[PDB]
Amino acid sequence: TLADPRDIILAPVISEKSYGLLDDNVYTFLVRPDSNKTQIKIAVEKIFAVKVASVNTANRQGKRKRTRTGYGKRKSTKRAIVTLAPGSRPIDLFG
Amino acid sequence: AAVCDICGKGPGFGKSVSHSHRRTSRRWDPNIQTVHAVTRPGGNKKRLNVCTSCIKAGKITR
Amino acid sequence: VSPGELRELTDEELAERLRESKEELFNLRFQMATGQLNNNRRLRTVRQEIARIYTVLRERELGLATGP
Amino acid sequence: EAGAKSVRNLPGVHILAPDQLNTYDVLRADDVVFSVEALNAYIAANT
RNA sequence: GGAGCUGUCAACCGAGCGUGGAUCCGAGGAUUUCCGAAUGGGGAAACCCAGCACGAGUGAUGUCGUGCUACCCGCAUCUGAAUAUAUAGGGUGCGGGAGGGAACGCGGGGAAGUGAAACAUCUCAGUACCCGUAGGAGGAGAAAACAAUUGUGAUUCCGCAAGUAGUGGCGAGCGAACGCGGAACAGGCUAAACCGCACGCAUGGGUAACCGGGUAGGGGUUGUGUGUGCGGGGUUGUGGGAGGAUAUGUCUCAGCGCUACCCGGCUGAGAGGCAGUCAGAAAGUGUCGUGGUUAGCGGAAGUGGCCUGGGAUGGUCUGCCGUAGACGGUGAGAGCCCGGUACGCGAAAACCCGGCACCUGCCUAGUAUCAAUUCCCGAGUAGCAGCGGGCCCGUGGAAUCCGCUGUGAAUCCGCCGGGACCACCCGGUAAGCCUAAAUACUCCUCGAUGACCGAUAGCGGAUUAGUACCGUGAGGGAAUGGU
Ligand SMILES: [Mg+2]
Ligand SMILES: [Mg+2]
Ligand SMILES: [Mg+2]
Ligand SMILES: [Mg+2]
Ligand SMILES: [Mg+2]
Ligand SMILES: [Mg+2]
Ligand SMILES: [Mg+2]
Ligand SMILES: [Mg+2]
Ligand SMILES: [Mg+2]
Ligand SMILES: [Mg+2]
Ligand SMILES: [Mg+2]
Ligand SMILES: [Mg+2]
Ligand SMILES: [Mg+2]
Ligand SMILES: [Mg+2]
Ligand SMILES: [Mg+2]
Ligand SMILES: [Mg+2]
Ligand SMILES: [Mg+2]
Ligand SMILES: [Mg+2]
Ligand SMILES: [Mg+2]
Ligand SMILES: [Mg+2]
Ligand SMILES: [Mg+2]
Ligand SMILES: [Mg+2]
Ligand SMILES: [Mg+2]
Ligand SMILES: [Mg+2]
Ligand SMILES: [Mg+2]
Ligand SMILES: [Mg+2]
Ligand SMILES: [Mg+2]
Ligand SMILES: [Mg+2]
Ligand SMILES: [Mg+2]
Ligand SMILES: [Mg+2]
Ligand SMILES: [Mg+2]
Ligand SMILES: [Mg+2]
Ligand SMILES: [Mg+2]
Ligand SMILES: [Mg+2]
Ligand SMILES: [Mg+2]
Ligand SMILES: [Zn+2]
Repeated sequence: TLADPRDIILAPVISEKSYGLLDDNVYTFLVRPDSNKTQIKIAVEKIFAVKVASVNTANRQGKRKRTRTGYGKRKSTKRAIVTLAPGSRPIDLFG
Repeated sequence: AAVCDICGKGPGFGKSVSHSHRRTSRRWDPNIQTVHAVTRPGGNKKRLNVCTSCIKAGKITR
Repeated sequence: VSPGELRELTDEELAERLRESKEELFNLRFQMATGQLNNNRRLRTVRQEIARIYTVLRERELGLATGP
Repeated sequence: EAGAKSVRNLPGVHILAPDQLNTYDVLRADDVVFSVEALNAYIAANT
């Protein structure tokens, strides 16, 4: 029944906007959509052993796609954009 | 009122018959009289709605 | 991981087999996003063994088949 | 019930009781076979 | 259970698992975000913000995980405002309720269109609708019963009596009961007189009682009357019961009613008999079933020849089974190719039904005859009257039954009914409660059936179906199957 900071952070965003933020040591994670910025900041400072300056989050509605059996709405996500401290260790996200 | 607070006696409904025998609805409400009843002698009073058939018996005191 | 070999673990080795198996799922969720995971049946396997560990820890505080 | 089970699935053989004789089943059949226990129990009921 | 599998529209793939028993079928358990009676406070349902306690985390605020906290009713305790006795209200801990469901049940409210060739009485109809509230059924029910000079003996339900008797602007229409034939059968507890014990109120001090009765004394005030409770006693219609009187009678031991004795009663244990999940009191732990349900498995007999044909299940000659010729599938009409059918086998565990114990409870003192003076037999009830409802009966000569208002009895030499009412005779004992079976219903679960439908038919719905679409909303609501 005990918790884990790895239950909040799901996956990284892989896109040509988020590769443009890796150069400035700024990382983009998909978080669980009922989590605030302080859970995300405690978790990244405990999973990757780094110091985090700020966390910026953005809800996003799901797309709605035409299908012959009707309309269907996709899942709604929450990005969280993490900016590290000025001069800390980079996060190896394995690619 | 029309409902006694001790015996639960409420109104009965019936009809009201004219001379041309035309029938309309009305209510036989009971003779509800208010009382300020006590439980023990010298105690505080309490407003109750009781009927006259339960004041004629010994269902309440004053 | 068989259920028969999770029952000899005492009381806090399961709490640190649970902890090093949620890291195993966490590293497998990053490899699916980056497209560097060939065996994709391993996500289903690690989720079952996390689920199998919570069952053993819950039986021991409900009075069903206790023992280190 | 030893002989009742013996002729159930023969095509054309219809089985009934002595107190269940009726006109539609006699006339459908070319041949009527009474058991000797059943023919006496039909005659002794109608005298 | 036994070799394949990773559900489906719906494929194409990717990566894996399985004789060390997977997928699949059944039973029990764990997990069970958020909304919803929604219940920590709020809200535009699926969102927003907390308090308190214990843990996790930080340099510390931040943050996190698991619990608990609405309101009302009931019981048990603590406190007792104005205000003194006290109550209203407050604190604390236990239990319970709320909402939903297709029909069926009972109590209550209660239309109109229509019919009357108009319409108001009447009808439609106590129907639609509405409110309260159940249960697996419910309601009813153990004679204030009918009947008519012999009798039947709780209730409910079906068939008759009968579209009869009657009742109706005697119009349209409405419509019993007595009794006979059946389905199913069952009867039980309390209130009162009186007797013990406990608490409160009033009266009395040698006036007097009482100390189980009689027999001697002793004690020297705990009696006498009454109120509220708990046991005993009591349950009836041929009237019964309490209270008398006379004979008759008590399973053992201990204790108890000032002492002794004769006798008797009360309490506790033991012994013996009975009853039990029930209407007649109620829970639970074991153990055992030829038992039942929720998976299943076994199961006889043709690779037969030739003709036709893409294909034999067809035709035509032959070989067998049948407790199996039900149905369906298979490249066309199959008992013999398959899944199965007839007929038998199968249940760790859970649940249901029943048996035996364990356990729980009741009974072990009355019975019989005589006497007929007293006491009791369910109260603001019955009855009477005023106004209404319903009975075949529409206020009529109107009994029986029910509601509100007013007046208001009697306890057996009583009271009520037998269609105004009175007398006589017959019948029954109201104003307390509980009661199985026959009867009503199918949202849902298995198993069969059809001179039922076969895509404009059958449900609206074989197909994104209460979907698309239409409407602010309540609501309305489709079309589309075949290589
Ligand atoms: Mg969890
Ligand atoms: Mg910023
Ligand atoms: Mg923002
Ligand atoms: Mg598009
Ligand atoms: Mg009121
Ligand atoms: Mg009425
Ligand atoms: Mg009318
Ligand atoms: Mg009155
Ligand atoms: Mg399973
Ligand atoms: Mg299950
Ligand atoms: Mg809430
Ligand atoms: Mg609210
Ligand atoms: Mg006071
Ligand atoms: Mg309810
Ligand atoms: Mg009318
Ligand atoms: Mg009209
Ligand atoms: Mg008319
Ligand atoms: Mg007309
Ligand atoms: Mg009943
Ligand atoms: Mg009869
Ligand atoms: Mg008594
Ligand atoms: Mg088989
Ligand atoms: Mg076979
Ligand atoms: Mg065929
Ligand atoms: Mg066939
Ligand atoms: Mg009337
Ligand atoms: Mg008469
Ligand atoms: Mg009486
Ligand atoms: Mg009685
Ligand atoms: Mg009853
Ligand atoms: Mg019944
Ligand atoms: Mg069916
Ligand atoms: Mg259709
Ligand atoms: Mg057609
Ligand atoms: Mg709309
Ligand atoms: Zn009253």
